[PDB]
Amino acid sequence: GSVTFEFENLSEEAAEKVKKYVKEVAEKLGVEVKVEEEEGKLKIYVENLKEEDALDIFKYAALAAELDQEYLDMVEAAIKAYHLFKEYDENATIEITIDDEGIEVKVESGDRVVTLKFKNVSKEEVEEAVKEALKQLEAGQKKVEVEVEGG
Amino acid sequence: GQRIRVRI
Repeated sequence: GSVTFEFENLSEEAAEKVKKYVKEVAEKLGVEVKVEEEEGKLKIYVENLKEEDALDIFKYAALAAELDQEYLDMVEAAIKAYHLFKEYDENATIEITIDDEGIEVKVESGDRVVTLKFKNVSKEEVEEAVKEALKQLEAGQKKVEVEVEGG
Repeated sequence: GQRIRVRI
Protein backbone atom coordinates (compact mmCIF):
# COMPACT_ATOMS: atom_id res chain seq x y z
CA GLY A 1 0.00 0.00 0.00
CA SER A 2 0.86 3.64 -0.87
CA VAL A 3 0.74 6.54 1.64
CA THR A 4 1.03 10.31 1.75
CA PHE A 5 2.40 12.34 4.72
CA GLU A 6 1.97 16.12 4.91
CA PHE A 7 3.38 18.87 7.08
CA GLU A 8 2.36 22.54 7.08
CA ASN A 9 4.34 25.47 8.58
CA LEU A 10 7.48 23.60 9.63
CA SER A 11 10.60 25.77 9.65
CA GLU A 12 13.02 25.24 6.73
CA GLU A 13 15.47 23.49 9.13
CA ALA A 14 12.81 21.14 10.36
CA ALA A 15 11.56 20.28 6.86
CA GLU A 16 15.15 19.61 5.75
CA LYS A 17 15.48 17.09 8.60
CA VAL A 18 12.26 15.42 7.61
CA LYS A 19 13.40 15.05 4.00
CA LYS A 20 16.84 13.79 4.83
CA TYR A 21 15.60 11.18 7.37
CA VAL A 22 12.66 9.99 5.31
CA LYS A 23 15.05 9.45 2.42
CA GLU A 24 17.48 7.40 4.56
CA VAL A 25 14.68 5.26 6.01
CA ALA A 26 13.15 4.53 2.63
CA GLU A 27 16.34 3.57 0.87
CA LYS A 28 17.17 1.32 3.83
CA LEU A 29 13.79 -0.34 3.13
CA GLY A 30 14.39 -0.35 -0.66
CA VAL A 31 11.23 1.62 -1.54
CA GLU A 32 10.18 4.49 -3.86
CA VAL A 33 9.71 7.94 -2.31
CA LYS A 34 8.55 11.32 -3.65
CA VAL A 35 9.15 14.46 -1.64
CA GLU A 36 7.61 17.81 -2.54
CA GLU A 37 8.26 21.09 -0.80
CA GLU A 38 6.95 24.63 -1.29
CA GLU A 39 6.85 27.58 1.08
CA GLY A 40 5.25 26.26 4.26
CA LYS A 41 4.39 22.91 2.78
CA LEU A 42 6.04 19.50 2.73
CA LYS A 43 4.60 16.38 1.27
CA ILE A 44 5.97 12.81 1.17
CA TYR A 45 4.48 9.97 -0.98
CA VAL A 46 5.72 6.41 -0.37
CA GLU A 47 4.33 3.80 -2.70
CA ASN A 48 4.38 0.09 -1.73
CA LEU A 49 4.78 -0.39 1.93
CA LYS A 50 3.85 -2.78 4.59
CA GLU A 51 1.63 -0.79 6.93
CA GLU A 52 4.08 -1.39 9.81
CA ASP A 53 6.81 0.35 7.78
CA ALA A 54 4.52 3.23 6.86
CA LEU A 55 3.54 3.88 10.46
CA ASP A 56 7.23 3.66 11.55
CA ILE A 57 8.33 6.19 8.93
CA PHE A 58 5.48 8.54 9.83
CA LYS A 59 6.55 8.38 13.48
CA TYR A 60 10.24 9.18 12.61
CA ALA A 61 9.25 12.00 10.24
CA ALA A 62 7.38 13.48 13.20
CA LEU A 63 10.45 13.10 15.46
CA ALA A 64 12.63 14.59 12.74
CA ALA A 65 10.14 17.42 12.49
CA GLU A 66 10.91 18.30 16.16
CA LEU A 67 7.20 18.25 17.11
CA ASP A 68 6.51 18.55 20.82
CA GLN A 69 5.07 15.73 22.93
CA GLU A 70 1.40 16.84 22.66
CA TYR A 71 1.79 16.60 18.83
CA LEU A 72 3.68 13.28 19.19
CA ASP A 73 0.88 11.77 21.34
CA MET A 74 -1.63 12.64 18.63
CA VAL A 75 0.69 11.08 16.09
CA GLU A 76 0.71 7.85 18.09
CA ALA A 77 -3.06 8.11 18.42
CA ALA A 78 -3.24 8.46 14.68
CA ILE A 79 -0.93 5.42 14.38
CA LYS A 80 -3.36 3.25 16.37
CA ALA A 81 -6.33 4.56 14.41
CA TYR A 82 -4.86 3.95 10.93
CA HIS A 83 -4.06 0.34 11.98
CA LEU A 84 -7.42 -0.54 13.50
CA PHE A 85 -9.37 0.79 10.55
CA LYS A 86 -7.13 -1.09 8.06
CA GLU A 87 -7.71 -4.22 10.14
CA TYR A 88 -11.47 -3.71 9.40
CA ASP A 89 -11.04 -2.83 5.66
CA GLU A 90 -7.64 -2.88 4.01
CA ASN A 91 -9.17 -0.71 1.21
CA ALA A 92 -10.62 1.97 3.48
CA THR A 93 -9.70 5.54 2.63
CA ILE A 94 -8.25 7.06 5.82
CA GLU A 95 -7.41 10.75 6.27
CA ILE A 96 -6.10 11.76 9.69
CA THR A 97 -5.27 15.37 10.44
CA ILE A 98 -3.52 16.84 13.45
CA ASP A 99 -3.08 20.44 14.55
CA ASP A 100 -2.64 22.47 17.73
CA GLU A 101 -6.34 22.11 18.69
CA GLY A 102 -6.65 18.37 18.18
CA ILE A 103 -7.17 15.55 15.81
CA GLU A 104 -9.65 14.52 13.16
CA VAL A 105 -10.10 11.07 11.56
CA LYS A 106 -12.11 10.47 8.36
CA VAL A 107 -12.70 6.98 7.08
CA GLU A 108 -14.52 5.85 3.95
CA SER A 109 -15.02 2.10 3.81
CA GLY A 110 -17.21 0.78 1.04
CA ASP A 111 -20.40 2.75 1.63
CA ARG A 112 -19.56 3.50 5.33
CA VAL A 113 -18.44 6.93 6.48
CA VAL A 114 -16.86 7.57 9.86
CA THR A 115 -15.78 10.95 11.22
CA LEU A 116 -14.10 11.38 14.60
CA LYS A 117 -13.08 14.81 15.91
CA PHE A 118 -11.26 15.55 19.15
CA LYS A 119 -10.02 18.69 20.89
CA ASN A 120 -7.77 18.64 23.94
CA VAL A 121 -8.07 14.90 24.38
CA SER A 122 -5.84 12.04 25.58
CA LYS A 123 -4.53 9.37 23.19
CA GLU A 124 -6.44 6.81 25.30
CA GLU A 125 -9.74 8.60 24.64
CA VAL A 126 -9.13 8.49 20.88
CA GLU A 127 -8.49 4.74 20.92
CA GLU A 128 -11.72 4.13 22.82
CA ALA A 129 -13.65 6.29 20.32
CA VAL A 130 -12.10 4.33 17.43
CA LYS A 131 -13.05 0.96 18.96
CA GLU A 132 -16.60 2.22 19.47
CA ALA A 133 -16.77 3.46 15.89
CA LEU A 134 -15.66 -0.03 14.76
CA LYS A 135 -18.28 -1.67 16.96
CA GLN A 136 -20.95 0.33 15.19
CA LEU A 137 -19.58 -0.56 11.73
CA GLU A 138 -19.41 -4.22 12.75
CA ALA A 139 -23.05 -4.08 13.85
CA GLY A 140 -23.99 -2.74 10.40
CA GLN A 141 -24.05 1.04 10.85
CA LYS A 142 -23.27 3.06 7.71
CA LYS A 143 -22.38 6.34 9.41
CA VAL A 144 -20.74 7.18 12.69
CA GLU A 145 -19.82 10.66 13.85
CA VAL A 146 -17.97 11.22 17.12
CA GLU A 147 -16.91 14.55 18.61
CA VAL A 148 -15.07 14.89 21.93
CA GLU A 149 -13.79 17.96 23.78
CA GLY A 150 -11.72 17.69 26.97
CA GLY A 151 -12.71 20.15 29.70
CA GLY B 1 0.57 26.53 13.65
CA GLN B 2 1.61 23.04 12.54
CA ARG B 3 -0.67 20.68 10.71
CA ILE B 4 0.29 17.07 10.08
CA ARG B 5 -1.76 14.69 7.93
CA VAL B 6 -1.48 10.96 7.00
CA ARG B 7 -3.71 9.81 4.05
CA ILE B 8 -4.53 6.60 2.11
